[PDB]
Amino acid sequence: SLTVGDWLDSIRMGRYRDHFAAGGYSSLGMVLRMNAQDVRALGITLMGHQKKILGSIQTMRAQLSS
Amino acid sequence: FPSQPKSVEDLLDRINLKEHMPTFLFNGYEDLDTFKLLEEEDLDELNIRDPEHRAVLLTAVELLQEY
Repeated sequence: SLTVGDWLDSIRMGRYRDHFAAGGYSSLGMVLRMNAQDVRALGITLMGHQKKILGSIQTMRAQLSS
Repeated sequence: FPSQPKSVEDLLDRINLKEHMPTFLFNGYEDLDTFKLLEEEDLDELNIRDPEHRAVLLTAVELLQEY
């Protein structure tokens, strides 16, 4: 389900649900425009978690472009 | 697969780099689906500077892309 909270749980990053919600990312369409600065500004500090989230965003944008 | 690394700990044990296990597991690389994203610049940020360690880690990452 292309919910922000379902997307986060699908990559084991459900700990950041409240971070995304607080930052105003109420849709996945808003998440797909994010960059590394947007991810850090949610308060996400762990390097690998930043890398996993951005890599998922990069892949999801490629899978929706064409 | 039964024969495949089951965890980051298992993988580091197999490649003889358990000294880096707290470094990866305290910096967001606790799961193999994140470990497989590592690149050279990420090892710099993790202060993993030994060239032999670095080559061994990047070989193991390439093998997980197969996984």
